[PDB]
Amino acid sequence: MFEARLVQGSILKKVLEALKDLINEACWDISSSGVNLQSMDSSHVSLVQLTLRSEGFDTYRCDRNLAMGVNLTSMSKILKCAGNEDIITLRAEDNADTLALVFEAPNQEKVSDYEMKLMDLDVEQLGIPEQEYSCVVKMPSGEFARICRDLSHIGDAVVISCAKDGVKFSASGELGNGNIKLSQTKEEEAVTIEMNEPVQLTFALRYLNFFTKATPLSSTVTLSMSADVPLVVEYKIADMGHLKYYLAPKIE
Amino acid sequence: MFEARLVQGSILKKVLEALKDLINEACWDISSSGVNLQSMDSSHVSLVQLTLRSEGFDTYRCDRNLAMGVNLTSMSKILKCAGNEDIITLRAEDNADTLALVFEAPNQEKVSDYEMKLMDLDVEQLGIPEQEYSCVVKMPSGEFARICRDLSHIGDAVVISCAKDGVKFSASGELGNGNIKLSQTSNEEAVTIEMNEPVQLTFALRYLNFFTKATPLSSTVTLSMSADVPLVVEYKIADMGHLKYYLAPKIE
Amino acid sequence: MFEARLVQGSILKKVLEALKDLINEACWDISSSGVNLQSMDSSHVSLVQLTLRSEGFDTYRCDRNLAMGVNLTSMSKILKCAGNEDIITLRAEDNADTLALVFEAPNQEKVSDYEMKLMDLDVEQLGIPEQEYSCVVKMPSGEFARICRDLSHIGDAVVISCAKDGVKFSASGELGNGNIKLSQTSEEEAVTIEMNEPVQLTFALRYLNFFTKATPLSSTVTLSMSADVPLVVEYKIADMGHLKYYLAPKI
Repeated sequence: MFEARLVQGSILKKVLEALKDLINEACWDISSSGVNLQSMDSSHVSLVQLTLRSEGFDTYRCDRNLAMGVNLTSMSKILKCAGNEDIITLRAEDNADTLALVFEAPNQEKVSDYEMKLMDLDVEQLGIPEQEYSCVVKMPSGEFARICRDLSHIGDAVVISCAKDGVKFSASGELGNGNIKLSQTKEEEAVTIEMNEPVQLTFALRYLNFFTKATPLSSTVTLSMSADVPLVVEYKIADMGHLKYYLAPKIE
Repeated sequence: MFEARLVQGSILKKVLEALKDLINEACWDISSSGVNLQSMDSSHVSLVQLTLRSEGFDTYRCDRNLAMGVNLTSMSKILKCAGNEDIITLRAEDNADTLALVFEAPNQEKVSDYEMKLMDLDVEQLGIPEQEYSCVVKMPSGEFARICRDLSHIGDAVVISCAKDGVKFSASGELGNGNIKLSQTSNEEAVTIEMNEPVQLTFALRYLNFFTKATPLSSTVTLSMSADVPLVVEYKIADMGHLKYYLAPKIE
Repeated sequence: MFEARLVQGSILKKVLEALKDLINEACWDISSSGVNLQSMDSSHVSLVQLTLRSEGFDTYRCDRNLAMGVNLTSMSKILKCAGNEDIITLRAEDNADTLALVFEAPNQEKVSDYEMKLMDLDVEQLGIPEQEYSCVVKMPSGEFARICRDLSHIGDAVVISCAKDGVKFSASGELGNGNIKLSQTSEEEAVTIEMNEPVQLTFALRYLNFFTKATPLSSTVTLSMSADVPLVVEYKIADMGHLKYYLAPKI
């Protein structure tokens, strides 16, 4: 028997917008520690990894560990029925085939109350080795979104060169080519770099533009890179957990 | 001869948005009492009933009773050419085959001036057998819109249960099911109920979502229900008249 | 070796929105006087004429006269990557097949830097002479846009009657017909007329609605007309140049 109550419902809405189009089906690993999700996209290229620790919920109770299989598109449709200021409460009986959801308003005259059909999923757990990275760029989520969205019009791949001065996003294609140079810095939204070794890597823009759907979760985004290992795009669900997107660099 | 002058042109624009897609053709009953319209939708399920009393117009003159047949899509297109703050004046001669429209600006340096071709129409006026109703829910137009719009994603029909405490909108379907519980209030935008007998009725959501296009006419909406009789969704065109939608409940 | 630097980048963004759909390909005539463009639309009905004088650029250098052929849709896509407050610098190194563009942000955190492939085009640019016109209507760009956009729902053509009192836009079609009467005024957004002779002319609304994509360049628009000659819709790129659209009246 499971019962997590989250006051910032917006978090839960924003998460499923960032995921519904990248992954159709996924397995929610519920624990006393918190709510986890780990999955690869439809086409087995990018890896998603959600962590919502139990400290971050206003109430939390989890007697048995659940492994709820969910259609993320279906779950997104239900969370559309929640206002952004609503207090969302997840609940699941022990002997269960469904997840309940209860949206309370700010006024609390209104009380929405949904029940979602679950499903069977035999997806396999994956290894996320704890790797230290050469370059670690911290920048604003919106600027990373803007950049990835813009270079899409130029080309199908972005080349992220990274030095000590700043970071450089490049792209080539039919109509021409482009270079977006961002230097280090400042207050709130600032570009900062922890750089062991210089890195240059190529990534499909198609997939980065899926990751940037998480942009509403965080003012900042962190990109972590080393050669011959997957890029980690991390959006911090502040004071609560994270949403990490992993992506394999191209070989060319 | 006919000449109604309405200062709040917006009213007339908002009306035809609420109707153009639900009914293609309709007969405008002009009278000394005011402008009326009564019609069933394309597919003979829902009944629409507009009343704009002559007290509510800033000028009003109607010598003979007219029965002007109108393509509501055509009339909508002309009212798009009116600004929201424009002063709209309807005018028609004796042996009429056309409706005039006159848009005066609030800057007063522009004067649009349209003429709309009318048409022949056969209208069998159903006796709307004015009833007293079991439940009469008054709530905010926007919340009714939100609710109907949301539950569409869950299912094809809404079940409006109504008690003394509040009102409960339910829906079932493929992905799961949902319940939106709205309670009454003490003390602008408030849920209030006049409840003779408890009522539970099912309605197609498809049609309620058509009715909610009238939402711009009024901050509040009133739902009136009794068993085995049609639901009345009433949007008040304040200090002027109303726009009522009738709908047949489903049969269990 | 061309190098124009424009502080109001927005100008350059707004221009290419007003052009990309009307003309696919066009030839940019660069000169010491400034940047010019002259072209007819895809379907050889309307004539476009851009002038950006070199006084209006914050830096300007042009050693040789260039004739850069450009895919305006491609160039539009690059200018989307510029913010509205960005400082846009055009540059071309004459032993060249490409024009570079560099957008710096006002704060200068960021410096985007693009390079666009050019193309070969048959510079078949036959000019039209500086006519004096019967009616010259000056009105707000937004109202002209509104009017053209609205009457489209009524009909496929607008009849611009013009008198001393004001100006009258008419249209007929299936559902009915309409008349928008705008009178003159006695100072920001005002309708004013220089009227030698009275004029009535018909124009395809389809094309005027393409012209009104220039509306973001200017608070006002000027319509110039005489019988049996093309209508000039002029959007002033203030303190800098203009963007003129020419259109043949119906018969």
